[PDB]
Amino acid sequence: IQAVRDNKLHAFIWDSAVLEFEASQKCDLVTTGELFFRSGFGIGMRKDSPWKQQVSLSILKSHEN
Amino acid sequence: YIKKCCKGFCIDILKKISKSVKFTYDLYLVTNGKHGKKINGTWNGMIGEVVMKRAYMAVGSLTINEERSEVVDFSVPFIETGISVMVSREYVDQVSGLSDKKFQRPNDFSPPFRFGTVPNGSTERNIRNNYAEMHAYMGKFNQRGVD
Repeated sequence: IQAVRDNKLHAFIWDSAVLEFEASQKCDLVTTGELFFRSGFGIGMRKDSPWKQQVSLSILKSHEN
Repeated sequence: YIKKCCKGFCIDILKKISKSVKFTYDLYLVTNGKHGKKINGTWNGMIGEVVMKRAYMAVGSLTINEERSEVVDFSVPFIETGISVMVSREYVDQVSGLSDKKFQRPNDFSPPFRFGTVPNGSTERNIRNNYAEMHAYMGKFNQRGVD
């Protein structure tokens, strides 16, 4: 982000989502319009956890609510 | 009990899918409903089928709702899905928002906004889940058929 706003280089590869977040706060950078590797956020999940179904359907409500 | 050929994006995803996966594909077609929705005691559709294990491997892609989530073991998203509505032809009209009264009570509003889904509309059930005001406006807005 530093050298980006500094424009010491052509463009900056980053999370295009997070790019939209940064372009939101500061528009001094023009992000591309391309589409690649679009997934989403995450949380720590290791093997068996009540967060398996709890977090799964929990997300189902998250978008659902 | 008659064979009829198939195609489509998700179908191809199955082609390469089972291909690398190495799982011999038996492709059938469905009769009742679209995907499925709890009818009275169970899903009204292929959700019930694979749920009844009428399909050990479920086919098709429709984003699983929380109901469809808790239904049974579900696949991962193949692509991002979502709700929407067609807009004829700037623009900037809409109504107000998804569950907003301009959509939810559009007949109550001066200009009517009538848009909806077909019988047991999946996105409509989501609305039926989300907000029933438009589900009443669906009385004015009830869709039938796709094209």
